[PDB]
Parts: sequence; structure tokens; C-alpha cells
Amino acid sequence: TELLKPRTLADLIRILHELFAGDEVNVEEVQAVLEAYESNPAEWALYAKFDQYRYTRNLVDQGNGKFNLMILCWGEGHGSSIHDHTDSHGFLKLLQGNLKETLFDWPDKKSNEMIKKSERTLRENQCAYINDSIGLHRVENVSHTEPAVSLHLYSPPFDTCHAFDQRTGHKNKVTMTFHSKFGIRTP
Ligand SMILES: [Fe+2]
Ligand code: NA
Ligand code: NA
Ligand code: NA
Ligand code: NA
Ligand code: NA
Ligand code: NA
Ligand code: NA
Ligand code: NA
Ligand code: NA
Repeated sequence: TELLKPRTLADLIRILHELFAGDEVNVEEVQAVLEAYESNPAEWALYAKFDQYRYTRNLVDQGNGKFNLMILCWGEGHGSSIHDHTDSHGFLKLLQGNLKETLFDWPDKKSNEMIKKSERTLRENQCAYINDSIGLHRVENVSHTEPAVSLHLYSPPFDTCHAFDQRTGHKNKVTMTFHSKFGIRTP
């Protein structure tokens, strides 16, 4: 439980394997460690594989079963759907640029427009936390000029979740696909 500053991304990953050695999760400690890692672009350039038309998800580490660690690359104007996190912890650390995070309440069964509960601006090196009990969220790169890169950790890992229609609150099941794994493009 002695948390040291991650010197490198590699160091971060090693520390993460220690924090997730057990069955439970100290959320505040994982968040503090993620925040303490100073983004060094050279260290994660291998995973920063962008697509022109939407954001990409690039697997960095499989966390020996307990978590997925991955890097998301957001072109100018790229955003996600409103989604849940499948009963997992979600950690989001900015490695480059800014993201807008918008929070939504779980919809009632009546068809209604989903209204924003709040929004915030995540900035370089900041780490945010989300879970289903906090709410639904959307993540967007609203920048016209700057690509964004984020580091995402999910525990337990999941490759399916729901997307929500902002107009109705209706949900559909969605399968997450990896654009690359361990620096290897995986079509
Ligand atoms: Fe998310
Ligand atoms: Na490294
Ligand atoms: Na560091
Ligand atoms: Na992209
Ligand atoms: Na997108
Ligand atoms: Na992807
Ligand atoms: Na940005
Ligand atoms: Na947003
Ligand atoms: Na959620
Ligand atoms: Na990768």
C-alpha cells in the first residue's frame, strides 16, 4: 500500500499490477497513481494509432485478467456515444490534449430526452473516475485543432456495454473492438 510515483509508463503498469493483485480495488489509490504519472509521449507513441473518422481503442496491457489498460486516440471533433461501464470501474487519464466529459443520469423507462447532469473539462495529466453508480457519460474531443490521447483503465475488463440514444434514453448493446493490441494493428 506504499504508493510511489511512476517514473515511466512501464513503471506505471508494474505498479498497476501490484494494486490489482487482490480481489478488490482501492479507487483513490489507482486514481492517484495514474495522475502521478507524467505523460511522456515517447513512451506511448507505439499505441497512439489514430483513425481519420472516429476514435480508436488501443490495448496496452491485459492486466493479468483483473483489468484492461488501453490508449484512446481522439481526432479533432471525435466523440463517444453515451455509455455505461458494465459494472466495472473506469479510470480516464489525459496523456495529450483535452476532453469534455458529460454526465447523464440513468434514464427512466419512459421515452424522454436525456438531460446533462453536469460536464467538465479533463486536462493533460488529470485523471477522472467513473462507475455505473455515478452515472452514464460521454467523452468528446471538442478541439478543432488538437488531437487528444487518453489512458483508460477498466476493472474488471469488458468488451461489451450499452450505448444510449440522447433523444429517447433507449439503449442498445455494443461490442467494443480494439484498433490495435500491444502496438500491433488488429483489423
Ligand atoms: Fe467511458
Ligand atoms: Na515506459
Ligand atoms: Na512520471
Ligand atoms: Na482516431
Ligand atoms: Na469518434
Ligand atoms: Na477502436
Ligand atoms: Na484536444
Ligand atoms: Na462530452
Ligand atoms: Na457508467
Ligand atoms: Na496497441
